[PDB]
Amino acid sequence: GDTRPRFLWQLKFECHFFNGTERVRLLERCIYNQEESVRFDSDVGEYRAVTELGRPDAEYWNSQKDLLEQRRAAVDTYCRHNYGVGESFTVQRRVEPKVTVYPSKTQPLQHHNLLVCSVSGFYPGSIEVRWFRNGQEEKAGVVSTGLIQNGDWTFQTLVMLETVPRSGEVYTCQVEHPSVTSPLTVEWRA
Amino acid sequence: EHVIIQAEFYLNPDQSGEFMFDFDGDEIFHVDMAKKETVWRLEEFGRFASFEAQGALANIAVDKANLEIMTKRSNYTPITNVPPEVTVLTNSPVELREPNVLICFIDKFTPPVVNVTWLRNGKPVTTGVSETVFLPREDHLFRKFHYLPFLPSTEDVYDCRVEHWGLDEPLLKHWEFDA
Amino acid sequence: ESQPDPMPDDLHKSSEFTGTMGNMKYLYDDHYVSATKVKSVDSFFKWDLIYNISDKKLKNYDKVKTELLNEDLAKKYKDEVVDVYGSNYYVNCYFSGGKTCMYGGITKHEGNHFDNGNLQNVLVRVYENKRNTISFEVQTDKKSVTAQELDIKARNFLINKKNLYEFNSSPYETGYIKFIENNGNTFWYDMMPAPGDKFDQSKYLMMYNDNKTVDSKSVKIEVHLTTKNG
Amino acid sequence: PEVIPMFSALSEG
Repeated sequence: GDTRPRFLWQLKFECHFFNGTERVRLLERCIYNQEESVRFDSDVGEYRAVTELGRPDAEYWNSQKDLLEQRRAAVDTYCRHNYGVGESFTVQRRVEPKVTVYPSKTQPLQHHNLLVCSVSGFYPGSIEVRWFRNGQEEKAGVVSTGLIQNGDWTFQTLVMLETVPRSGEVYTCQVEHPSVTSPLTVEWRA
Repeated sequence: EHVIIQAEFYLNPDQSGEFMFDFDGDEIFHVDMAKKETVWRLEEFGRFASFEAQGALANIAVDKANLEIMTKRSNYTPITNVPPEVTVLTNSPVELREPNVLICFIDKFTPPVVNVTWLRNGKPVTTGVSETVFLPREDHLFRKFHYLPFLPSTEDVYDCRVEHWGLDEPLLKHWEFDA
Repeated sequence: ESQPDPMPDDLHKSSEFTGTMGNMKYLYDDHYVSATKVKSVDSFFKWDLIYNISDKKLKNYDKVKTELLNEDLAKKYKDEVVDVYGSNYYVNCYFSGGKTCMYGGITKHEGNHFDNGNLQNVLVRVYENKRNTISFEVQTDKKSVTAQELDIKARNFLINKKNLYEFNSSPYETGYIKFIENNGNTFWYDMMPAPGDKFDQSKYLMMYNDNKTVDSKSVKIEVHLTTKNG
Repeated sequence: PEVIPMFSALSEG
């Protein structure tokens, strides 16, 4: 059988953007197997070994002026440049979420009613889902499955609300997302 | 509030090489090292931008040379296998006979090599299935997505069968219309 | 079944290419890698094999990487004693003494030669606007030779005697080289560069990927060219 | 518009 040892090498250039392109930070990092050995942080200005394994590299790369100069300018020529190029289909990409409300198939404790607010197919991942009972927000009894990234530029999430239904009550699920100018609401008529 | 990552890797002895760009966790594109071309995650991206694939091929050759140097420098310290967390979900609330897609999420694992198979009623399914390349993680492990478009029914049950050197036995995540 | 012959719309037009035809000419004008009885010493990606072959001519390389269509193909020749012949490129040649790249061009060496340096002749008939204009033969020291080797030799000849390719443009609008095997099977290669203002040597040569081989004693070659007007 | 990559730094042999 195939039992040979594996040896992995990863190289990552991370461009972190704050307030659009106002504040930009480049983090270049080398990782041997699962160990990051050396990195170039634009905030530091030079390579720094992360573990003894990376020491020879930080030393050798820092002695190369053309390399260091290129690395120091990448925040502009690399990061800001690629941000400008992809902004229209990434930062500005927007897909409205599909929202539906129905009681959970679970319903553990009897005289109750676990409600489920399903929000799916949206982008970006930033979103706010709230539950309301007669216009007033529900603080307790709210449970979420968390934000799920589908890997296809779409997200989904389930937010439950344990209730003690009273004929005539209106439980509203409110969703605020960059795709809509006004919040989306779906009501459950108890 | 936004992170763009250019992630690359070379794995010996498999000779696996990968070059991709990531936007807030979602793949923008990767380069097909064999056909030597850019593969946009979503078709329309390619109409808004371009990437010279050959640049990924130049980098990959440097990444391999460095892997060799580092392999020797660590005294041939091999990687520790970390088995994947596997989850199966649909990309939207399932409704009978309502077109949906099964998602097999393979996460937190390394090295980046896995064998994934879909099973419908204990039988391998090939039709319509697709998959992503290996995606990066802050902890330097990897993520991966495998998809299977399907038509829900109480008669069909599915299993995402995952193999990895970190798993002593193949892992099968079952799925069925829970009602 | 064999590959369907091309229709005018299926062929590249030199008139639609605005780059330097000299970059296509370069790949075939007395240009080629040739080695006899060697075994691969490395591999970059699982579908390619690396050999230690030196540039006897101008000493521009001592390492040659050849990419194949798939892994099985590379697994097949990995530990074989083989002969190599093909057109190499340097622009965008990458892999970890100079280096050079190519595709296919591999053939088992064991009993694939003719005793006493005997070369096999192969017929090539050239057609210009559907009419046979000139006929000749190319030679090879292999019984089972790659189509790439024969092709290269055909175009080398045509460049010198018909100016198949010149620095900027060619006298011909379209062109394809067709191979007819003694079993009826045929296949062809477009001889002109893709439309545009830049020629990608690497992408063009990738067609020799399949490492297609034919029997030199019975295969026939036809080069079909057309002038823009006639 | 073209996405531009950062080029790999080679370790000292």
